[PDB]
Amino acid sequence: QEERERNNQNPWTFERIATANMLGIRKVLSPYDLTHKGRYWGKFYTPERV
Amino acid sequence: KFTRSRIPDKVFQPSPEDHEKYGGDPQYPHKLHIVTRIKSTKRRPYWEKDIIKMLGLEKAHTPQVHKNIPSVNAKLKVVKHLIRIKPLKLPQGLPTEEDMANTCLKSNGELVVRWLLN
Amino acid sequence: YRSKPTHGIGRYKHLVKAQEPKKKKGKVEVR
Amino acid sequence: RNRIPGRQWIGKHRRPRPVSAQAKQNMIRRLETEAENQYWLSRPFLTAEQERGHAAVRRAAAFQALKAAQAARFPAHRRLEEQLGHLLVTRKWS
Amino acid sequence: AGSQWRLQQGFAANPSGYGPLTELPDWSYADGRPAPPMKGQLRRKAQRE
RNA sequence: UCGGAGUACAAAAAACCCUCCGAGUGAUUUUAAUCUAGACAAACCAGUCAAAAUAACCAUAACAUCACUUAUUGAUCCAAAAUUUUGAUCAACGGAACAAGUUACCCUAGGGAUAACAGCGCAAUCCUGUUCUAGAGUUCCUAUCGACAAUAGGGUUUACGACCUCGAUGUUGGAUCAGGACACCCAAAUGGUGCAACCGCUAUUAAAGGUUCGUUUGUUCAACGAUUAAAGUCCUACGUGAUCUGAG
RNA sequence: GCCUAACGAGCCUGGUGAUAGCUGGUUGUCCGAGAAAGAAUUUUAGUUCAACCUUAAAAAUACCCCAAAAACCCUAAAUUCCAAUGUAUUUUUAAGAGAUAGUCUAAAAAGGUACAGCUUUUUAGAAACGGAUACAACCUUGACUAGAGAGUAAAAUCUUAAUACUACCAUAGUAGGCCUAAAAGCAGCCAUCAAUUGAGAAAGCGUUAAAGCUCAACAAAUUCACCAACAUAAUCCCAAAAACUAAU
RNA sequence: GAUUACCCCUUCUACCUUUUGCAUAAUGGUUUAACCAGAAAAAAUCUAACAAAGAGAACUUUAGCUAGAUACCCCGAAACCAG
Ligand SMILES: [K+]
Ligand SMILES: [K+]
Ligand SMILES: [K+]
Ligand SMILES: [K+]
Ligand SMILES: [K+]
Ligand SMILES: [K+]
Ligand SMILES: [K+]
Ligand SMILES: [K+]
Ligand SMILES: [K+]
Ligand SMILES: [K+]
Ligand SMILES: [Mg+2]
Ligand SMILES: [Mg+2]
Ligand SMILES: [Mg+2]
Ligand SMILES: [Mg+2]
Ligand SMILES: [Mg+2]
Ligand SMILES: [Mg+2]
Ligand SMILES: [Mg+2]
Ligand SMILES: [Mg+2]
Ligand SMILES: [Mg+2]
Ligand SMILES: [Mg+2]
Ligand SMILES: [Mg+2]
Ligand SMILES: [Mg+2]
Ligand SMILES: [Mg+2]
Ligand SMILES: [Mg+2]
Ligand SMILES: [Mg+2]
Ligand SMILES: [Mg+2]
Ligand SMILES: [Mg+2]
Ligand SMILES: [Mg+2]
Ligand SMILES: [Mg+2]
Ligand SMILES: [Mg+2]
Ligand SMILES: [Mg+2]
Ligand SMILES: [Mg+2]
Ligand SMILES: [Mg+2]
Ligand SMILES: [Mg+2]
Ligand SMILES: [Mg+2]
Ligand SMILES: [Mg+2]
Ligand SMILES: [Mg+2]
Ligand SMILES: [Mg+2]
Ligand SMILES: [Mg+2]
Ligand SMILES: [Mg+2]
Ligand SMILES: [Mg+2]
Ligand SMILES: [Mg+2]
Ligand SMILES: [Mg+2]
Ligand SMILES: [Mg+2]
Ligand SMILES: [Mg+2]
Ligand SMILES: [Mg+2]
Ligand SMILES: [Mg+2]
Ligand SMILES: [Mg+2]
Ligand SMILES: [Mg+2]
Ligand SMILES: [Mg+2]
Ligand SMILES: [Mg+2]
Ligand SMILES: [Mg+2]
Ligand SMILES: [Mg+2]
Ligand SMILES: [Mg+2]
Ligand SMILES: [Mg+2]
Ligand SMILES: [Mg+2]
Ligand SMILES: [Mg+2]
Ligand SMILES: [Mg+2]
Ligand SMILES: [Mg+2]
Ligand SMILES: [Mg+2]
Ligand SMILES: [Mg+2]
Ligand SMILES: [Mg+2]
Ligand SMILES: [Mg+2]
Repeated sequence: QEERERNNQNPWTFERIATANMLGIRKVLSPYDLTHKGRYWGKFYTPERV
Repeated sequence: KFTRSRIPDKVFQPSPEDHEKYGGDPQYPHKLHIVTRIKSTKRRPYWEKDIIKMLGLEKAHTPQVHKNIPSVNAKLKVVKHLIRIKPLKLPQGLPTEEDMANTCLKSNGELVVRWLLN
Repeated sequence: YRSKPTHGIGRYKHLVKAQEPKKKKGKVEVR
Repeated sequence: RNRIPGRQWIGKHRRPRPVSAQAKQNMIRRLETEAENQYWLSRPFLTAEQERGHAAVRRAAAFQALKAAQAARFPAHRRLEEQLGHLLVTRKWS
Repeated sequence: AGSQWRLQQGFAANPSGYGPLTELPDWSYADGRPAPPMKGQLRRKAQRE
């Protein structure tokens, strides 16, 4: 889960967009989504989301 | 509750490859901004509406020049997702009082002092 | 205040013991 | 045959409308623009101390001009031509 | 359309933007004396100044 | 009605027939004055603090204290007392000076702002299939069943919500005519069996046709008699009163 | 009950233009600005204040707002306060009415079934003549008039629909001790050594107990082999169709 | 909107009232003519006369007094009382 996060070939990741408030996305995201990094939605945990 | 977003200072640290990608100058920062609004103030909070109003960006797709001081940059960071920012380039330098009426601003971001001579 | 660097400068309850008061109903030499 | 319960865009059960390939490109184009936006704001020309009151006479003069214009609000002059010009209503050809 | 190509070449995105097709006078007298300036062109040269 | 803690995580404010504690006063003496800058709070009425100055007394003396100390309280008018002052579970606690029941004999103005019938939302309840095997099955998990649990879907029941109609959407059962679904009662094809045959149990596939007549009850339902290849489940404004019935 | 076709109390006239917080109606053109609810109330179908807003007027500062600053056990997003700067707003005075019956989306919570197009509060947004086929609340959008000009924004068919595992071969101590009616690798207890190049006092099946079958070890021989399977609704399915001529 | 051409084509969910929201299957109207519904000047703002005074008596006055102009609907109950 760290090698798949270090070698990601996608320039944009949930951590980068949410923290920097790009596209004004904070109006849609929850304040807890800053810590969850998009891997947690409610009680559901998807391990494949980087 | 939905509130203002605090931008960490780590975002505004440019990588060494950023300067070559965007054509910036590694040593000397540029002097003036050219700000053009892209999106709408509607469906956005009220504090973003006021910042757009107080920057002279009421009408979209109209370039507006602002300084590069931190005071202006503090307001731009709030609405950085609603505007387009390009540096102001001066191939012929600052216009004089003789050539005020012949100035034209090209799309690429440069101000041509003498436009369509004769 | 929380965000100030001088937060928790007045902390003292961790210096003295809890010193459980001798309650009227709970008064007992619990050794 | 298959219905969406209630209104099709609100509530617990909604329409399964998916994201399209065109929508992904629109997000990326906006992201690339904003990535450049936060680079030009990174390095100011002047620091915080060097801009302390650099342009305050102009700001003071701008406010003083606002006070002067707003303080000139007064009824306009009334002249004899306006009152005597009403008699021209019944001008005739003799 | 093709506004992205025009921006790459330095021209305006819209062909009506500060191009030679807009600034120049569209009509003139036959004898050769210049025509009065357009209302739009005069306004556009006031915001640039 | 009034106070404290959480909901209300960090200036203030902030609701519910929301979750938990209280108050409608006692004990004591230090019996706590007059006059005035400036402020908190607040729709209003109310509530709070307060330097300087004056008097009281160590002769240049003002916070009554304790019980989570925060709440321990009531406006005018009016009445009584010396003129100083006092007076309400006016608790419906911003308080009408003094007033209960019933209406299916009911009337009027309105509301789908608000209920019963119907639709819709939702799936607690209900229904259908699968995943997991401890065990029941003499031995043997899955011929037939399967506790503690997992998961997906149907929209028939009773609820929940009060979203369309109260200048009207007529409400149970039958009679007539039936349209449709398959989670099939019979008819046709087939796998498994603790299937020898017969009679059965169980699963897959198929909706063109069919699914009785009577006693009691207004009955749907249920019990009982006789029979049939079988007397299916359910939707349709729990179909159908500008077609009928009115027993309830 | 009946008292002249309506009697829970006749009809006619007068009081009478009875009075309704309740329903309905409210008549020329054009232009400017433009509000969703805090507090009391026999009050929540209404009024009177505050906030906000309109018209006129006076004045100087209003928004954004860096450092410093705001609690004691643990505690997020973030608020309060304030110079610069960017920008023209704000306050005060004089006249005022409307509104005080709210809907959804995202976020923090509460009641409920971690149900509702459900309900109660706080922060933010919206109520296109474009887009999501239709569409109050989602996304693009600074709403003027005329043109048979042009550039762009949101945006139009969404993915996988997956699992073959097949040679050959079995002989010693020994019914190991114990256990039991009988316990021969195979109720249980205990030990788990040992013949043969090779084979566990036994991995599974089986027997009342044995016998027997199979799997580990011989040799032979060498594509690869973790895991990924999930039923149905009622008037008639639902644009038609298409795997490559060059797409930021 | 157009068009050589009435349709054929393309684009548009009647109007008021009442509502958080109505093409709604919520209300009202067959259509025509006539008739049918905003009214008051205490404080105020605008204009003017005269001004420490104004007004054709009686009053108001520490820039005020006198005069003008600018204002607040219609239909409907069940009932109550007297003759
Ligand atoms: K829905
Ligand atoms: K009361
Ligand atoms: K429910
Ligand atoms: K009704
Ligand atoms: K049938
Ligand atoms: K009322
Ligand atoms: K044994
Ligand atoms: K109706
Ligand atoms: K109505
Ligand atoms: K009407
Ligand atoms: Mg619907
Ligand atoms: Mg959706
Ligand atoms: Mg205050
Ligand atoms: Mg003192
Ligand atoms: Mg009184
Ligand atoms: Mg009260
Ligand atoms: Mg009160
Ligand atoms: Mg009274
Ligand atoms: Mg009776
Ligand atoms: Mg009635
Ligand atoms: Mg309501
Ligand atoms: Mg009905
Ligand atoms: Mg109902
Ligand atoms: Mg209906
Ligand atoms: Mg369901
Ligand atoms: Mg068993
Ligand atoms: Mg379920
Ligand atoms: Mg309703
Ligand atoms: Mg409601
Ligand atoms: Mg009707
Ligand atoms: Mg029938
Ligand atoms: Mg039939
Ligand atoms: Mg079937
Ligand atoms: Mg059969
Ligand atoms: Mg019926
Ligand atoms: Mg009937
Ligand atoms: Mg009839
Ligand atoms: Mg009928
Ligand atoms: Mg009867
Ligand atoms: Mg009569
Ligand atoms: Mg009346
Ligand atoms: Mg209200
Ligand atoms: Mg008011
Ligand atoms: Mg600061
Ligand atoms: Mg300031
Ligand atoms: Mg109200
Ligand atoms: Mg609401
Ligand atoms: Mg709601
Ligand atoms: Mg709001
Ligand atoms: Mg559309
Ligand atoms: Mg425009
Ligand atoms: Mg073998
Ligand atoms: Mg089946
Ligand atoms: Mg079709
Ligand atoms: Mg509509
Ligand atoms: Mg309604
Ligand atoms: Mg309204
Ligand atoms: Mg209608
Ligand atoms: Mg109605
Ligand atoms: Mg009608
Ligand atoms: Mg007057
Ligand atoms: Mg009376
Ligand atoms: Mg009488």
